[PDB]
Parts: sequence; structure tokens; C-alpha cells
Amino acid sequence: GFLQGKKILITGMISERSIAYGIAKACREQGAELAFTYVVDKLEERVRKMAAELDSELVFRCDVASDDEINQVFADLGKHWDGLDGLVHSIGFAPKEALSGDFLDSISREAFNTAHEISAYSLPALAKAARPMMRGRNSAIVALSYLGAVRAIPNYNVMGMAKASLEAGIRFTAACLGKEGIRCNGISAGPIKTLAASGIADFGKLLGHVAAHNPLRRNVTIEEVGNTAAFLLSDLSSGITGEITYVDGGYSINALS
Amino acid sequence: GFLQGKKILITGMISERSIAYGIAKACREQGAELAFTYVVDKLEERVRKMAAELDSELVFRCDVASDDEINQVFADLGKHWDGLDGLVHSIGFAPKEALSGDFLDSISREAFNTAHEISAYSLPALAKAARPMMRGRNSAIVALSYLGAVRAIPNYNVMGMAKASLEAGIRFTAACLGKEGIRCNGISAGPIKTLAASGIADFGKLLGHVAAHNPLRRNVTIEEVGNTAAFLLSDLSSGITGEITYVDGGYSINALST
Ligand SMILES: NC(=O)c1ccc[n+]([C@@H]2O[C@H](COP(=O)([O-])OP(=O)(O)OC[C@H]3O[C@@H](n4cnc5c(N)ncnc54)[C@H](O)[C@@H]3O)[C@@H](O)[C@H]2O)c1
Ligand SMILES: NC(=O)c1ccc[n+]([C@@H]2O[C@H](COP(=O)([O-])OP(=O)(O)OC[C@H]3O[C@@H](n4cnc5c(N)ncnc54)[C@H](O)[C@@H]3O)[C@@H](O)[C@H]2O)c1
Ligand SMILES: Cc1c(CN(C)C(=O)/C=C/c2cnc3c(c2)N[C@H](C)[C@H](O)C(=O)N3)oc2ccccc12
Ligand SMILES: Cc1c(CN(C)C(=O)/C=C/c2cnc3c(c2)N[C@H](C)[C@H](O)C(=O)N3)oc2ccccc12
Repeated sequence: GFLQGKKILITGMISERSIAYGIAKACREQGAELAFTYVVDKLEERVRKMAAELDSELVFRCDVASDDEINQVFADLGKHWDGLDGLVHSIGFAPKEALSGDFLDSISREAFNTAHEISAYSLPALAKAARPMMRGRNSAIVALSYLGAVRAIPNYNVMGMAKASLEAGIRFTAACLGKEGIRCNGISAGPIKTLAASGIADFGKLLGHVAAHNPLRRNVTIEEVGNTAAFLLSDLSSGITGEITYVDGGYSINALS
Repeated sequence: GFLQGKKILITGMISERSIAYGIAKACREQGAELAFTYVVDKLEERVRKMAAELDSELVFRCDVASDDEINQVFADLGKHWDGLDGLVHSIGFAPKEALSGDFLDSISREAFNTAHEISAYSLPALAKAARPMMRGRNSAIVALSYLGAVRAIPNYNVMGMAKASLEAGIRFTAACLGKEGIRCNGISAGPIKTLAASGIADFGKLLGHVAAHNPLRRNVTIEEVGNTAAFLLSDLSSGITGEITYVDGGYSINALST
């Protein structure tokens, strides 16, 4: 496969419905060796199990709210790996109450700060902590974004501001690290029913809307997202950096439907 | 590889420097079976010889000025192949004098009409002619664009208008064909010293500028473009349609490079 020899760290894999699971599966299918992070101690067993099915025993606790925890991942991983070829950012969070209802009524300073720190700052923070292991390796970062970065969407509210910050982060990270042989790209995925859809009322209606309106007349899968991530983590994509690739079956490019 | 057994028709391969040659070599490396077009009789032997080195003896004349020739390609190819999995558009042309100097002084009606017919109309025209063969196969189209579509660039002049038309054509073709299982995407490549650069003055200066300013601090290769095309032609990219992907080492996303 086209990721033979690559060693890739994957964040955000919490269940088999996670986008990060689709990414991990697609990467392992292409020959990569994987390592994983998980946010709280409570999740360790589930993540070790999924990791084991993908032939990995390399699992590390990481709350991206914590500079120390982020740094410790790379310290620990560096004892097993000579370097890091791929880094997958698949972390997005805002307080649930900020993701329902009128944008201004639902926003607060605290929710804004949390959403941006966890969903956007985490990309430069991870890239910076990974830099010693990634520099000079012709390596690559992939982060997951969503249409709310560039379009107003009902209920997505402050997460759209956070995604816009993330996508600018992708550009600035790519501009910073390209000379030393690290690429940084985004995927803007169409909606997928993961654990992110939990408590998001009418997610089903969103899915039906996208499948009724997009060129492919269907919703995307975690496999389709994951195969695109695999490509972006591979040397096949060596001419691409700072890019946001839409894996939404063409949804964003249609109007007047 | 990930195009094993896929049948792909490639336009625009005229030398080993061509973008289309990079795409061909990348697709063959992933297992595809290839077929090729050439614009005029003068080129037939060169392209047949290149094709043979890529394990193909399927080569067809096609000047995209001619609807007869465009549709004749697929009639002839259809005698060999029961269907088509991939279609590569790597064709761009404007009169040389329209590509030098002041945009308005250099433009003319004839040059505008030629640039748009050859460089933009040829994408829907080829997609339309290929539709019967490509239908229902989870097949894919890839076309080459350039940053002039979306940014003003010295000397590129009317070709920028033609590339804008082309990129809209990619979106409209994607929206048209998606229900029938055909995807259509673009690659916006960084500058490359192909035969296209011949007769373009100071092309080396343009290359130097891009390598000085882009995130990667280097120009891209036809191999990099080709591997992206291979991905976009494959089922790995089945969630992507109507997209323009920049293979320019990040050049387009940088500013204020002093
Ligand atoms: N599901 C969709 O429709 C969709 C579409 C496009 C983009 N996205 C984005 O894709 C990414 C993955 O989401 P998903 O849908 O797979 O959901 P998911 O809930 O499976 O994954 C989100 C992950 O973020 C992690 N996370 C949250 N806070 C964290 C913290 N402080 N530190 C570390 N990890 C933390 C969670 O533990 C979880 O693993 C997110 O960035 C999301 O915004 C989702
Ligand atoms: N070289 C660059 O810097 C660059 C960067 C981005 C995009 N592009 C685009 O890539 C494509 C391929 O160009 P290239 O750089 O590989 O140069 P090239 O000269 O190798 O290929 C151009 C091709 O266009 C064909 N063509 C011209 N008029 C035609 C006609 N009437 N019918 C059929 N074919 C015709 C030529 O015969 C040739 O094969 C073009 O669309 C070009 O605009 C080039
Ligand atoms: C699409 C789409 C998505 C799916 N999507 C594109 C996302 O980025 C989701 C992000 C998200 C962030 N924080 C959460 C989320 C999801 N969900 C539950 C509640 C989680 O436990 C939590 O407490 N915070 O999320 C939406 C939210 C509103 C409107 C549309 C969408
Ligand atoms: C980059 C860049 C490119 C390279 N590029 C991105 C192109 O699309 C080139 C297009 C092209 C079209 N018609 C031609 C061309 C090139 N060259 C010779 C003369 C050919 O034989 C002919 O008679 N017409 O071309 C440029 C032209 C001007 C400014 C910048 C660029």
C-alpha cells in the first residue's frame, strides 16, 4: 500500500463511528503503522482494544487543553519511533448549549474560548509539539474541518468560528513548516453520523438535505474521508500543502437546489 | 495499485515533459490500462511511441476544435473497450500574441474565442462525448487548471478568463453527472516547464518567484501532479466531486511575501 513505512499518530478515535476510525482503518489498509491518543482515562480500555485490532499497542492519554499532556505524548512516542511521518487532528468540541438555537443567544465568552482552544488552537499546539519528530521526514499533518468555516449554518454557531480559525491555522502551519519538510492540509467532510451528532436535534434532517442536494445524491462515509486522509498523509500528495479538500460529495459547490 | 484494471483515456501527452505524461506514468504505476489522443497527424508517431512505452497501442487523433473528431475518438475506442473508467483533460491553448504584454492591448475577439473553445469548452465537450462509455461505472474525469482562473496574473491574460470558464465547467459537469456515477474534478497546478512554457518569455523568472515564495520553497513536478490525478481518478476519491485541488506547493495560499 502507499503508506508502507509511514508511522502515523491519530487523535480523536473514540468509537468505530469516529471519522478518526475511518482514517485509521484506511491508513492501516495502505500499510501504515499507527499510534493513538485518547482524551480521558475513562476511555483507555476501549481505545486500546480498537488500536489492537489495527495492530497497534501505542496509545497515549492526551487532553489538548494541557500543554504538558501534549508534550508528554511526543516524549513517550519518541521512545518507540525514530520520527513521526503523519499526524491526524480529528478533535472538535464546543459546549453543547452553544450548538443549539439562535447564534447570539447561545454564545458566551467561556463557550467561545473553549470551542476555539480545543477545536482550533489544538492544531498549532500539536504541530509545534510534534515538530522535532516530524521535521526533515517529508511528513504530513491532516486536520478535519467543516463547511461552517466558510458558510453560516443553523445551530453550528460558535463551532463555525472555531473551524474558520482552524482552517487559517492549517494555512499558517503549512507556511511555517513547509521549508523543513512538513505539509499541513485539511479535509472539510460532509456530515456524518458519529458521536458528534449526539444531542444535535434533527441531524437526520441535515443528512437528508445533503443527500438530496449534492451532486452524488448521497452522504459520504468515514471510509471516503479516511481514504482522502491516507492520500494526504502519503508521498503521493507531496505537491499539496495548505489545502482544504472537500469530501462532501460536491455539496459545497451546488446552489439553488 | 489502486487503479488496477481501470481503463483511462488521456489527452494532451506530447512529450515526456507534458503534465499528461506525468499523469500517464502515475496511472500506469497504479495498474491502469491507458489510451491516448493527439491533436494533429504530425504528432501521431511520437505519441504512439510514448504510448507503447506505457503499454498501450490505443492512440487516436483528436483536435478539440472538431466535434466530428471528438466523437470519433469514442466510436473508435469503443471497438476495444466496453466502457471507460477515466478521462484526463490536459489541453490548453491561446494564440501566443494574446499571452504577452498588456491584457487589453493583447486581447482580441478571435483570440478570446479560440482560447475559450480549446481550453474551456473542450471539457464539457469531451465529458459529453464520453458519457455513454463512462455511465454507471463509478468513473472519473480530471482536468488541469491554473491560478489565473481566480487571480489576475501578468501576461497570462485571456487564458485566465478561459481557465475560470473551465473551473465553472468542472463544477457544472460534476453536478450534471454525479447521479450517474461519474465524478469530475480539477487540479490547479503550479507552473511547470513544459512545451507550454516555450515561447513564454521569462518563464524561468516565474519559476524562481514561485520557489522563493511558496510554503515548500520549490516548484512542483509532473509526478506530483500525476499522482494527484491518479488519486482523483481512483475510487479512493469517491467522496470528492466538483473540486479544484491545488498542486502548487501551497503557492496560492501565501501573501505579503517580501
Ligand atoms: N461528524 C461530522 O459530521 C463531521 C463533519 C466534518 C467535520 N467533523 C470534525 O471531525 C472531527 C472528528 O469528529 P467526529 O465526528 O469523528 O466525532 P467524534 O466525537 O467521534 O470525535 C471527536 C473527538 O474529539 C475528541 N476530543 C474532544 N475534546 C477533546 C480534548 N479536550 N482533547 C482531546 N480530544 C478531544 C473526542 O474525545 C473525540 O475523540 C472533529 O473536528 C469534527 O468537528 C465532523
Ligand atoms: N505548464 C504549466 O505551468 C501549467 C500549470 C497549470 C496548468 N497547466 C495546464 O496543463 C495542461 C497541459 O499543458 P502542459 O503544460 O502539459 O503543456 P503541453 O504543451 O505538454 O500540453 C498541452 C497540450 O494541449 C494540446 N492541445 C492544444 N491545442 C489542442 C487542440 N486544439 N486539440 C487537442 N489538444 C490540443 C497540445 O497538443 C498539448 O498536448 C493545459 O491545460 C495547461 O493550461 C499548465
Ligand atoms: C453538521 C453538524 C455537526 C457535526 N460537525 C460537523 C462537527 O464539527 C461537530 C462538532 C461538535 C462539537 N462539540 C460537540 C458536539 C459536536 N456534539 C456533542 C453534543 C458533544 O457531546 C458536545 O458536547 N459538543 O455538528 C453540528 C452541530 C450543529 C449543527 C450542525 C452540525
Ligand atoms: C504559468 C504560465 C503558463 C503555463 N500555463 C499555466 C498555461 O496554462 C499555458 C497555456 C498556454 C496556452 N497557449 C499557448 C501557450 C501556453 N504557449 C505556447 C506559446 C504555445 O505554443 C501557444 O501557441 N500558446 O503560461 C503562461 C503564459 C503567460 C504567463 C504565465 C504563464
